[PDB]
Amino acid sequence: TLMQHILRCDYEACRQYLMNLEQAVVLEQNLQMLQTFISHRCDGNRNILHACVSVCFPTSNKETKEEEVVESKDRKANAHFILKLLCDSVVLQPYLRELLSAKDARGMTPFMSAVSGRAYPAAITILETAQKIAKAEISSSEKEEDVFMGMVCPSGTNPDDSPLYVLCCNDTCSFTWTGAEHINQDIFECRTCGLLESLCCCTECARV
Amino acid sequence: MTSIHFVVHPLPGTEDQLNDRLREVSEKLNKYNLNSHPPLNVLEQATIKQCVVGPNHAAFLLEDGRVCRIGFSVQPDRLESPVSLGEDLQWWPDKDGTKFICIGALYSELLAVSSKGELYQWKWSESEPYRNAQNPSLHHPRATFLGLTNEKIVLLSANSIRATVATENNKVATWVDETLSSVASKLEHTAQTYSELQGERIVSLHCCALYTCAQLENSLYWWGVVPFSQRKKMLEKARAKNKKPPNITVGTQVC
Repeated sequence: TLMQHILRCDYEACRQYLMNLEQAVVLEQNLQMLQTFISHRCDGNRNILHACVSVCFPTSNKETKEEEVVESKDRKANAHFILKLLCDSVVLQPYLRELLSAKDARGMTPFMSAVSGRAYPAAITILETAQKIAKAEISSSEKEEDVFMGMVCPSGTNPDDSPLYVLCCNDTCSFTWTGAEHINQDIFECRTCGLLESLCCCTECARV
Repeated sequence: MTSIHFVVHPLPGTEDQLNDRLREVSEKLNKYNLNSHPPLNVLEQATIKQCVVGPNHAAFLLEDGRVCRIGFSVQPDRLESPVSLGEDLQWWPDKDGTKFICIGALYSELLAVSSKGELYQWKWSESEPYRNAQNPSLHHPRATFLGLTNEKIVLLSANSIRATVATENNKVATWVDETLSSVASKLEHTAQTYSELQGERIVSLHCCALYTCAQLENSLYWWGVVPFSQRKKMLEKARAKNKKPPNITVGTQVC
């Protein structure tokens, strides 16, 4: 139910559910309900925070130009509000550590996914949240800077997947400014995708 | 609680077409939030262990031991939910009070195995399952032939054309839909513990219209129909052997 509210971007329903879960914690009742919700997953081994991040992904440049069933405007706004609400809610504070250090089917944390999907607002929200968490658990046997790096770019991660590097690599396709016009640019073939020698992609596409 | 959704995919087809059908289900869950149809709403709070689809009826096995079936049809109006169910759901006429452990389905009949290991037959056209008045534990008329009247079935698998069972004593038995019952003498075999299977327990069965595979503790073993390419290799070898090289006298038998 609550995972669906997240995916449906029903901010009000999410907030009401979190209020009831907070009461559940305070009253020491329905604690299994909270643990069950935390353990919920969708496809890609994505947890609730991963689901929020995926929802926050953009679909068109027209929407960003304007900025400069749920409607796209409300879709993005509510997805961001739900992500931030979950990050701020007292219900999940003890569990946000685990949810943010958890890796999806591609090895990415919610933050790394927000970067990969160009959900920079979501990535910023998550990064702020992550620093809060690592600074809450300084009382543990771990160094503040183990927990933080986990949430952002965990140990054993392929450096080429590093959020900073990826953020620099995430440029747009040349078509967005060249159109179908022919320019002098580096071009690559990719047999994996059927882009044989007659076809080609620009460097940016080859990288991403 | 769970919800029951129906998916149909024209055959032959593709993987991504199928993925799009599933995508449509996801979209409905997150866009419409529609109420589930009455006929199967009783199963929302029930726990389903196994489910099978017959040529005209679906059937469900619950962890509580109950079994039920319901008629269905695929609507051409949405092939161009794609499935519509009748309002009459039929619960297993459990006059014995005996729970079921597994189910399967054949083209002419539904199949089920009780916790006692008894084999049940229930044709889709019948309102009640078969029962032998002279043998209260015989709920399948051909169990005597298979020897399953004295063996506790512990696992079953069956799809349209073929049906296969494992007994607690590891004996395999295999029978076919009544439409092949007249040529089943080359399709079927009684309950036997094949030496190829001895030494390991059967964990589960994977039957299909054409053949069966038994998944055992440390190995896989299969029996049933050969795909077409090997059938051709076999026939070609036979013909070649017959053509390759006559003292014909009175009384000689010839073809």
